[PDB]
Order: sequence, then C-alpha cells, then structure tokens
Amino acid sequence: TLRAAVFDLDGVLALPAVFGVLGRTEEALALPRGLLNDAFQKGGPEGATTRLMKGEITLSQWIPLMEENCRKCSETAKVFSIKEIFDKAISARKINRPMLQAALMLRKKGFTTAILTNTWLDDRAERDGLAQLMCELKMHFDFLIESCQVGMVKPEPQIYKFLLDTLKASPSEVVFLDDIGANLKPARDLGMVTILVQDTDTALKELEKVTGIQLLNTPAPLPTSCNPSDMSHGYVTVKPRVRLHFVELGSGPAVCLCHGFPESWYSWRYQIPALAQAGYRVLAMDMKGYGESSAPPEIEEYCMEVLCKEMVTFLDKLGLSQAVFIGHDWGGMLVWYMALFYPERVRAVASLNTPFIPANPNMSPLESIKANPVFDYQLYFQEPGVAEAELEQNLSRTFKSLFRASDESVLVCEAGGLFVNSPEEPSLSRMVTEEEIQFYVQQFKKSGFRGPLNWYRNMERNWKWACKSLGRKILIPALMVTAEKDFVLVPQMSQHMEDWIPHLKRGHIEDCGHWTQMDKPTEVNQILIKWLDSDAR
Amino acid sequence: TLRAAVFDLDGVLALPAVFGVLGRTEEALALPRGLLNDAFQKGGPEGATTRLMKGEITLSQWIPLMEENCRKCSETAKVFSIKEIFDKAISARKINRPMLQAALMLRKKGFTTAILTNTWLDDRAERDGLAQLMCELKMHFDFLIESCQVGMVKPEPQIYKFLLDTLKASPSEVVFLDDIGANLKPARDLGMVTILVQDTDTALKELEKVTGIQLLNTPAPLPTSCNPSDMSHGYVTVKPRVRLHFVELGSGPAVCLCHGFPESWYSWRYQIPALAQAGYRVLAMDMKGYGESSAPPEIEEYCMEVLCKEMVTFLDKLGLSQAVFIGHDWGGMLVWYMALFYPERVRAVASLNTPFIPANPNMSPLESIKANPVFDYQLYFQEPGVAEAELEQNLSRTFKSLFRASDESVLVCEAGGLFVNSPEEPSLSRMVTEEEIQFYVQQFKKSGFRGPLNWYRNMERNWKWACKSLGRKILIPALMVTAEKDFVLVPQMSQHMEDWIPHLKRGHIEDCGHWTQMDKPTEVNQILIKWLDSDAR
Ligand SMILES: Cc1ccc2cc[nH]c(=O)c2c1
Ligand SMILES: Cc1ccc2cc[nH]c(=O)c2c1
Ligand SMILES: Cc1ccc2cc[nH]c(=O)c2c1
Ligand SMILES: Cc1ccc2cc[nH]c(=O)c2c1
Ligand SMILES: Cc1ccc2cc[nH]c(=O)c2c1
Ligand SMILES: Cc1ccc2cc[nH]c(=O)c2c1
Ligand SMILES: Cc1ccc2cc[nH]c(=O)c2c1
Ligand SMILES: Cc1ccc2cc[nH]c(=O)c2c1
Repeated sequence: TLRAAVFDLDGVLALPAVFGVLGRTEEALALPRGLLNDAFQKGGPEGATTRLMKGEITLSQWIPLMEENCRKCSETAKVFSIKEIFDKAISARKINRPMLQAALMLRKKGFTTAILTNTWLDDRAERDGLAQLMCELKMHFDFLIESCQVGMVKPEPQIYKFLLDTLKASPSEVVFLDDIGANLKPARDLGMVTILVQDTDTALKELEKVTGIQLLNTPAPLPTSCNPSDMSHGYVTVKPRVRLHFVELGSGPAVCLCHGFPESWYSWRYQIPALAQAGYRVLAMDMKGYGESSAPPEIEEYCMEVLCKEMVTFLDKLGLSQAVFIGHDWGGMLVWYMALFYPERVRAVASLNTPFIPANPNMSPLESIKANPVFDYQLYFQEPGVAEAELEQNLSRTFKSLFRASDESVLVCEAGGLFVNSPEEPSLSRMVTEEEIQFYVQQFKKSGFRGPLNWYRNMERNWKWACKSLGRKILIPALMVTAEKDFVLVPQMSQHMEDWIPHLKRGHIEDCGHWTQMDKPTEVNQILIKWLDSDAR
Repeated sequence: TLRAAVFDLDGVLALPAVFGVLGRTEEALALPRGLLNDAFQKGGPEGATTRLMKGEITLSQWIPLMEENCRKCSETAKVFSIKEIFDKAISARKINRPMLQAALMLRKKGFTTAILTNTWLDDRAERDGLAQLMCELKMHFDFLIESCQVGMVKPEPQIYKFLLDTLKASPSEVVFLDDIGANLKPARDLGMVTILVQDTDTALKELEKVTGIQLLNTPAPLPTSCNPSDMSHGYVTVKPRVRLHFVELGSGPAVCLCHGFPESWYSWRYQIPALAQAGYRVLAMDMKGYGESSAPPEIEEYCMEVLCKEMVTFLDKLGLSQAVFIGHDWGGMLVWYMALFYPERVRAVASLNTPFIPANPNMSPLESIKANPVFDYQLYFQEPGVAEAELEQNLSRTFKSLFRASDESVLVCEAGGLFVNSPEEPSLSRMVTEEEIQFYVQQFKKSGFRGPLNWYRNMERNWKWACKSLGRKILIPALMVTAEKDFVLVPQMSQHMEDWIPHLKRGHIEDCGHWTQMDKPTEVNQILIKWLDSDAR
C-alpha cells in the first residue's frame, strides 16, 4: 500500500529539461549528434559532471571543465559559449504545473512527498532565477534531497537507501517518478513502484492508476494558503499602549493588507503566498483591536484619524517610505482615507467591496446612514456591550454564522440581535474548514469584540475629520474591486467614485459575496497581481 | 531658561529652499523679477497656495491653479512647465546636515525638539523622494507639525499657540528658527527666542549663544543608533523547538546581519539605521542561542551545518530567495560557509574580522588550533559548564570586561578563568554607555551562555563538514574587512583568502579592536555601504 511519492526535478517537476537543450543546441548548430551530450557525460562517475553533482565543485568551476570536454569530443569526431547555453536552459525551465498539482493532491490525501534531484551548487551571477524556482517548489513537499548536498547521486544505490530512511517507509510504500530510466532502475530493484516520465499526461495516468487517487481532469485547485505557525510574525509598537502585529512574506515593493470586521491577517491567507510569488513584500496586518495587535478599550482609540496616524507610524518604525495599501470592508475604508490624508506614504491604493465614501457636509452622518437601509444592522453595534455580549457568547457560532457565501445566509435588527432566528449550531460554509473557523475562534479569545466594534462607534468624529478632505481628489494609482453578491457593500454604491478618483481602475467579481478573499481567491489574486504589476511597480 | 527648540523645514533643515528656485527660474529664463514669486503668493490668505498649505487641496490640484496665476501675472507685466520646476526644486532639496546635527545635540542635552513647517499633501508621481526626506528627518525630533495636517499656516497666530500646547512649554522656554521674518514675528510677540536663518553658520552661532550649548566646531558625531522598543521585531519558527528573532528596518535588497560571541542583534545598532537609509532592508539577527531566539541545550544543535540549514530555512519562511550575508566573529565564519554551501541563497558575503578558514584535511582541528596560540582561550570554552559558571556569575562584570577598545584591556587561560586577575567592578569602556551594557545583561538573563558557548564545541563535526568543500572556491561577490588591533582575529590570518576567493574585495580599519561595529561605526558603515552599492545592488 502506497504512502509516499518521490519526484525528480529536471524533466518531471520542471520543463523543458536542462538536458533537452544539449540536443537542441546540437541541431540548431548542426553539430555531430550527441557531441554536447557526450562532453557533458565524460568520465562517467569520475568526470567533471559527477563531481559537480556530488557538490565537490560549483557550477562556475564546472563551466571551463565542460568547455575542455567539448573540444576533446569535437577533436575525436573531426569537426560559442557553454555558459550562455546553460544560462538560457536554466531560465527557460519552468515548473510543470500539472505535475506539481498532482504532488499537492497526493500530500493533501496523506502521502509523504519528496523531491529527489541530481543538482549543483549554483554560484552564477544569474543564480537567483533557480533559487526562486527551488524556493517556490520545495515549500509544497515534505523533503528535498539534493545530490550536491548529500554527496551522492542517482543511480548510486546508497542515495535510495538514504531516501527510504528519510521517508521512514519501506520500498513497497513508495512511488518514484523519474524521466531517466537508469535512475529509475535502483528504485525498481528495491521494490518501489516506478514511473518512467515522458509526457506528463501519461505519467499522471500511471500515477493515478497506482495510487487510486484522482489526479487528472480534477476541479481547479484553490491558491496556496498559509499555515500560521510557518509564517514570519512581526510586532511594532506605534505608541506606549499600542503594538501592531503582522505576518510578512516575500521581497519587493511593500504591500500592506488591511482586513475588515470581524476579521484577521488570516483573512488574506489565499493572497499572501500569491502576492509574494508575484514579486511583492506582503505585510498582512492584524488591525488595531484584533488578534495579536493591541485592543485598548476606549471608543476614540478607533476613530479613522487615530487609525491612519498609527498606520503611518507603523511605516515609520519599519523604515518604509511607502507601501501599497489594499483593504477590505473597514480596512477598505481606512485605505481610501490613507490615500486622502497621506498620499506621500501610499504607493497605490485598492479596496475590495468598500467604496470611497465622502462626508456629506449638509447632512448629519446619522441622517445619511439611515438613507441607506442596508446599514441598519450597524445601529445595533452602537450601544456599548450589546453586540459584544451576543458575538462573544459562542465564537464558533459567531464565525460559522458570519462566514458564508451569498446563497448560504442564516442571518432587520430590531429582532433583538444578529442571531435571533439563526441556528445555534450552523453548518460549515463551503468557503471554510472547521480548522479555519477554530483559528478565528482562538484569535478572538484574546480581546473579543470591543475593539473591533469600536471601529463603528466613531461616526461623528470620522465625519468631522472627513470634511477636511472635501476639496481634494485621490490622484495616486487606485483600484476599486466590486463584488456582485455583497448585499451591503453593493457594486452600485461605488458608481460616483470617478468624480473623486478620475484615474480609478476597476475590477469586478461575479457570484462573489462579502467575504471576497475566501469566496473568490483565484479571481482576487488575478485582479490584484495584474493591477500591482501595471500600476504599483 | 530654554527647554525646547523649533525648526522650520524649507531653508532651515533642508537646502536649497524650494523658494530659491522661483528666483533662479526667473533669472535663468530672464523673466520680469519676482513674477513667479508673485504668482505663487497670489490671493494671500485666500489664494491657491494658502489652500494647498492648509491641506484643502493636494499638490497635483494646485499645479494648474499656479499655472493660471502665472499667466495673469505675465499679462499684468506685459511679457514651460510649473510641474517640471517644482519636481526639480523638491529633488534638489537635501537635508542641511549641520542644522540637523545641532537639533540632535540639543535633544541629547534634554531639549524637546520640533519641526514646524508650511507644507502640502504630495500626490505627485515622484512623491517618494519627499516621503524619504521627511521620514529620515522626523525620526530625530519629538514633534513634526505640518500645516496641511493641522489646517493652520504660519504666520496665523493659532499655529503658535498650538505649537506651545504641543511642546507643553511657556514661550520663554522655546527657541524658534525660521528663514522667513514674517513667520518669525508671531513667535517673537509671544516671548519666544527667535533666530532669523540666512546662512547656517551664523544661525548656529546665534543658537549656541542663546542655549549655552556648543553646536559649532563639535567633534564628529557617532552614527544614529537603535532604541530596541522602537524597532520592528520579527520571529520565525525554523523547526519545532527553534525560533529565530530579528530586528527589521528599511526597504530594498535583504541584508542579513549575523553577530558574534557573546553578542546580540544590538551589536549592529550603529549599522541598522545607516544601511536602511542607504536603501537596504536590514534583518539584524539574534543568532541561535541568543537574546529572543531559541537556545536548545544540546551541543550538536550549534554545529555549522545545523546553523546554516536553519538560516536557509529562515530565508524560506520569510519568502526570500536570497539575502546579502554580513557577519562578525562567529557570525563571520557562518557567512563564509553560507557562501560555500548555499551560494544560490547568498546575494553577496562580507565578514568583519573573521577570515575564511578552510579545513586542513591532513591535520586534526585540535592540532591545527594549537598551532595558532591566540586561540588558547577557546580551550577554556570546551568543558561544559566551566565557562558558563564564570561568565553568568556577574553579567555586568562579564560585558564591561569584554566590550573594551584595544588599549582598555583588563583580561593565557590556565590562570583558571578569563577574569582571574581582572577587576570585580571594571570601568565603563569609552565605546559603551551603562544603558547599553544593561541591555546585554538583560538579554543574557534569558538563556545565559550555554548556547553561545556551544558554537565553540563542534570543532570535529565542523571540520568533517568543511572537508566536503575543499575542492570549491567562493566566486560570488565577497568582502573581507580586517581590524588592525584585533589581537585574536589578526589581519595577517586573512592573507591566504585570495587563493579561495579570487575576486575578493577588502576593507581595513586602523586602530580598531575586536568589537568592530561599536569601535569604529562610521568607518564600518562607509565600507559596507560602498561595497553594497557596487557589488550587491
Ligand atoms: C457607511 C456610510 C455609508 C454611507 C454614508 C453616506 C453618507 N455619510 C456617511 O457618514 C455614510 C456612512
Ligand atoms: C448584514 C449583517 C448583519 C450582521 C452582521 C454582524 C456582524 N458583522 C457583519 O459584518 C454583519 C452584517
Ligand atoms: C469616513 C467614513 C465613511 C463611511 C463611514 C460609515 C460608517 N461609519 C463611519 O464612521 C464612516 C466613516
Ligand atoms: C457586513 C456584511 C456585508 C454583507 C454581507 C453579505 C452577506 N452576509 C454577511 O454576513 C454580510 C456581512
Ligand atoms: C579557529 C580556527 C582557526 C584556525 C584553524 C586552522 C586550521 N583548522 C581549524 O579547525 C582552525 C580553526
Ligand atoms: C582573548 C579572549 C579571552 C577571553 C574571552 C572570553 C570570552 N569571549 C571572548 O571573545 C574572549 C577573548
Ligand atoms: C569551519 C571552521 C573554521 C574555524 C573554526 C574554529 C574553531 N572552531 C570551529 O569549529 C571552526 C570551524
Ligand atoms: C574574541 C576576542 C578577540 C579579540 C579580542 C581583542 C581584545 N579584547 C577582547 O576581549 C577580544 C576578544
């Protein structure tokens, strides 16, 4: 019975193989057939290539040794840069997405996965390209065994016993995929299930046949999520009693993600890996009042002016002159005001669902809010302690009731609460796992709902502050993402935004409810990456 | 008696003034005198400029309003891009270093300092330049009062009462510096000491006369240091029982600072702000065994192979494909081995004091170490518990005894310890304050010296591992910084490094002891920044 799956890198998880370049160069340059493949293989287990693969020498030391082997092979046959050929071959090699997806599905079903590869110590000036590829790939496997790190190469029998010992599995429990028949043989001899990989489709057909798990023709997978315990956690004190916590991933321009109510940095779990992979340094906040960030009890600690000043202090303390600010729900309203009051500090601004809403100077914000009845539920949030009591009463019930797709609603507010005619034990939304709900439950045990609710308790102060910006326009790069099925933050509420943000760009997600990030993560990622790459560097 | 100092930005803390561009443009373009200065000032307290300065409109909205004022002024006089003129004026404006140094000296002597400025909300595509300038400047002051944020401008009397209220000082306690006589007048009326700033030298002469503090002709100041409570603190779990803590500052290429024995991330306190200001994202580690990082008790948890693997995991979890690695003492030996075993992950490598030392395959590492007697003191570190007992006995004594310049030594090892004929209450080195020593004392109360000493307890394992690299060369960008007066890690010990690192660059610091970073911080900063900018992007 199979319990582990092992994959080769070149020609299996990454294509085109760095090998099918020696053959192409030969054909493109009309050289005698196999000449470059000969020079690459010269000396066998004693030659330059075996030394490179075992980590005895680096790639840069190997380049002149391969060049010398090439002249010797040309001399024998009786008949230009090796560096250039390999540089081009390495940069053209991309992850084989269907093969990676099959490895991901096997691990999700309980398989132990590993990459076993004959590789080198890359010290070329262009080494970052390969470092990036290996870093993206390795995260998805339990083990990465590199020949140059273990000082053993395939087909040597000891690398296979080393593999078995690493997996803590007997050979019959292992399926082993390789594109080189010679490197597959010792695995076969030990009793492992082997797959000679030529075309991906046939290899996966063989793989699904042996595992009894569907790998081909599967539904589109969700983007990579985050495991909290595996993230880098950052903490910045913005003032004596207030610290802000964030999760941080990637390199490049800073992108600051600002969640809504009643959420977490974790609401961005499907965005963080995708944006980091796209070339950005992601800073996913726990907003003031939430998770590991401070939660002072005072209502005025949560007015927009205070919240924005603290996010500016956050950038100051991290040594960031700017960040792109992306917000959802309350976080989306905060980001529009960051763009209006601190344009110097905002590289670009994007909001999911929340439109930019200016103050009406001729109407009280209480009059104005009552003219938009979808917000009647926010009146229930006004009286201190009332909504805290209901929402803190059963956290699992609170999160399972709230985090539901547009057609899964279980929730007027003069019924006497948000959960009056709601189930005491709601079903789990198709958007979340029980484990994800328990993460939110755990986060909210620290400070509960007082700080989060206080974000709604500053209408008058926020209106006075917003009035200072009535003569301004938002002229920095901006994106408004509407969600078809958000019944509170409806797409039509954003219709006047071009009057204030003339250069505004848009995105729109059909069949998407309020919880945009987890409702339509692939779509959110596609929209944000496209906009960041075109408007935020 | 003076207790606070207030500085203007344009023409005082930053030069050349964005004003002395209107006059220059007029002369360069042979326009009627004062025409552009007229159009800029049009409408007085009712005009476009006052609206901009109060934050009613942004800079991008003001540009076409100023253009219109220019055509009206040209029409009156009977006689090209405003955007281009202001873009050039803003980017040419640099911090007035002697003025900043005087503000720094006053604060160090107990003065409350503030910047009071008539400024704008900058939403130009080039706004980052100014954001960078303001971010560097503001960190050095207690308060930054911006006209566009408070909705008041100088010379309006209310901005001065607001200033006094912010400082919590009576007018007679405040000295106020401005380059505009009109903006100085209301401060004078209230009873504040005022300084009309034309040339910096005369202004500081007036400033030293009123404060009784020497500001002009002072010794060269030390670089900016770090206040631990003001830094962003990061934590990454690299394996179940091990987490690594780091301090993080700045944006740009990742630079990972690796301290020595028995040190802290704080040993880089003079480097962190300078490198971040230079355009780098600094990650200053607490190395395994230290400060807030985990300190497992097992000797083998501190072998070079394990330490390097964990630093690779650290990069993986942060989503960094590479970092520049800069090390000192044990950290310097770790960085050379990172370059040798993980070149793909090392953008560039630099070591302070520690030379790259290969394994001698024909000699036991114990034989080899005894052939270099300066290391005899490391034999004392071998027996578990012996050096822990002496070093943990009195932490203040330990750090004050160790952290001394080359001519301040108070420390053979068969005397029966490092502090045998050493003072029980050593004097404070000219390199450190009592507060800095107490920071180290506090850090070492958590785990003490077991983990740190374990770095020396893996000679045999490290030799076996290092032997795998004997056929390699370090061919990625590398810098070796020697310290004239380090009597253990002597400059001559690095003489063979070019044999292993042919493209090696060097730096050398005269009259510098073992504690390079705090001994010669300005010199260290100059050397590292120059090398990073030329070899690490
Ligand atoms: C959430 C919210 C929504 C709409 C408005 C409209 C006008 N004024 C407000 O304060 C307001 C607040
Ligand atoms: C429509 C509606 C009703 C209740 C709630 C309660 C808590 N949070 C929400 O976002 C919400 C939205
Ligand atoms: C600036 C702004 C815009 C909308 C709202 C809505 C409800 N409450 C607010 O405080 C608020 C503040
Ligand atoms: C705040 C808010 C806004 C919209 C929705 C829509 C559907 N379900 C919700 O819980 C919800 C909550
Ligand atoms: C600190 C140190 C210094 C020199 C050497 C020389 C040869 N071998 C070693 O292990 C060694 C270790
Ligand atoms: C020469 C010498 C002697 C003792 C010590 C003790 C602790 N740490 C050192 O670095 C050191 C260096
Ligand atoms: C690789 C290397 C080089 C020098 C030394 C010196 C002392 N101890 C070591 O373990 C060591 C390890
Ligand atoms: C490890 C080490 C190396 C050199 C020195 C030089 C002077 N003083 C020291 O304490 C010291 C410690």
